[PDB]
Amino acid sequence: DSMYGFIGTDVVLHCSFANPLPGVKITQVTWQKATNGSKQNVAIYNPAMGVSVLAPYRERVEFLRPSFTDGTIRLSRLELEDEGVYICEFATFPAGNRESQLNLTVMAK
Amino acid sequence: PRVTVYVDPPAYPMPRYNYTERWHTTGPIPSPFADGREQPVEVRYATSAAACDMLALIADPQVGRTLWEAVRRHARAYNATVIWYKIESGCARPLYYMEYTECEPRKHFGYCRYRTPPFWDSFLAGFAYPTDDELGLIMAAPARLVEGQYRRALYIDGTVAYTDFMVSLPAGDCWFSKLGAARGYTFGACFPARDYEQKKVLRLTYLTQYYPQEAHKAIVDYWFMRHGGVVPPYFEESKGYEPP
Ligand SMILES: *[C@@H]1O[C@H](CO)[C@@H](O)[C@H](O)[C@H]1NC(C)=O
Repeated sequence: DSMYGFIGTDVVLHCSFANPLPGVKITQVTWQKATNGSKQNVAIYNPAMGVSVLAPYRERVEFLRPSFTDGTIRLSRLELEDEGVYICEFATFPAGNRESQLNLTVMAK
Repeated sequence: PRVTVYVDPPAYPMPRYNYTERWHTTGPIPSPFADGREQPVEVRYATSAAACDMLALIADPQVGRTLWEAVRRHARAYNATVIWYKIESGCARPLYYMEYTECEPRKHFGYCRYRTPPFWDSFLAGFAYPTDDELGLIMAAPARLVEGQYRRALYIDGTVAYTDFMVSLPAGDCWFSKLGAARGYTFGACFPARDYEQKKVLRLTYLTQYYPQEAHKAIVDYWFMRHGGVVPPYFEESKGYEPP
């Protein structure tokens, strides 16, 4: 999947877990951004322990409707360096982690 | 080869004892590189006779003596940190970080009032987990690319001790070994010594807070035995000499 947004804009990165398997426990959701490729965490949502946004995103990223099965965020005031692959990972037990990716491309205006 | 089989699902295990878990903490991981003036860090060797074996990185660090010494200083508590790294030419990938605070020196290691969740390299955590004493590592059917040099750094009551493990996997990939996602992505990034020194290697930025040891063990064992792996009841200490 691919997204496009112009500099200065806000953009909504979708991430949901469906259909949660019966017997699978979900523990947290995490967004990562991949470089060359060497992942860094963007934001973490742990339903029990709360949210954490990592620099350089600390004011520009917010979970919209955070829950066990939703990690959708709004990435605000896009910059060129925000371009790249974004990975959303659910930590689950006993079956391990489940991911989805999206290429984001930021455009000049 | 080459089929999944049915395994009773493991229960999510309760914590062994009562502690507070500190979430969403961060901090610069320190360099795994010592000054060249110092004597070589001790080296152990770990290898598998077969590609679908489990492989242990174990080297008893005599942590009880360190804790006995704190008791005789009548210390109330000690702190500890456990860190692992993959060492490559000029750089190291951080693999594991676990912080223990306000621990009881008259108990076995790790009886602490606070703990972080263990911070992991996501990829390593898919097939590897700490030993029961949390000072070694068990790898389940590791892929051949896991070969290399693994450094354990133990910070215990202010002492710091390094141990290197040379992992060799001549039997090749196991048919069900984890190889990573796309393309090709396996371990997190290898950082220069300078990056560690400049406090750039923030644990919350580059590693994943994950399940405590016994739950982590339950996930990997479940995955391992569903692919026909057998969990040995014990592992022997890793050896100080090279394999035949
Ligand atoms: C353990 O760490 C805390 C801060 O994390 C510090 O205030 C305390 O003095 C340390 N205790 C020992 C025994 O080193």
